[PDB]
Amino acid sequence: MNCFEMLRCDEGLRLKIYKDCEGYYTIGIGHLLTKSPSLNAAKSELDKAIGRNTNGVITKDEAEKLFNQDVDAAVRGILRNAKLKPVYDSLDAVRRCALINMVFQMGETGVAGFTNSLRMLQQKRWDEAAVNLAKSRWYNQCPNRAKRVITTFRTGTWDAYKNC
Repeated sequence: MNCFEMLRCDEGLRLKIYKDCEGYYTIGIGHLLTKSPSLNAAKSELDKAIGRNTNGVITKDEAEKLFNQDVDAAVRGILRNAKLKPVYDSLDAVRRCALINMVFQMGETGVAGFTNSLRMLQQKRWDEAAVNLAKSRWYNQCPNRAKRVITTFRTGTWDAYKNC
């Protein structure tokens, strides 16, 4: 399993606009369209992002395209963030995927705010990190997904995605 697979397992795939666990209009494989509460805005965003009049629906390849760009964008923000880069560099392959997962979902600035967890991960205090992450709002809003991501940081295995 790799980072992409991990992501695909958590985000799934939708060809029509829907709202994630965060309550935002999203499409394809975890593609955030807008933080705005208006469908019209998301619709606009969609077309803009696509380059054509989608009228609310996209194609599977279109999704795939957005996804590659979104993953690239997650890796890019980590690498450039002074709070994330060192964490990232210090983790093993599987745990790096969990960090990308968080970034992809919440953004560079969101993750960058989990100061203590970040430190704990970097110091290999896996159980401490886990407890800490579970205290967030993120966990209350997207518990299934968050548990999965958390188990990964705690164990460093793919156990949570084994049935995917």
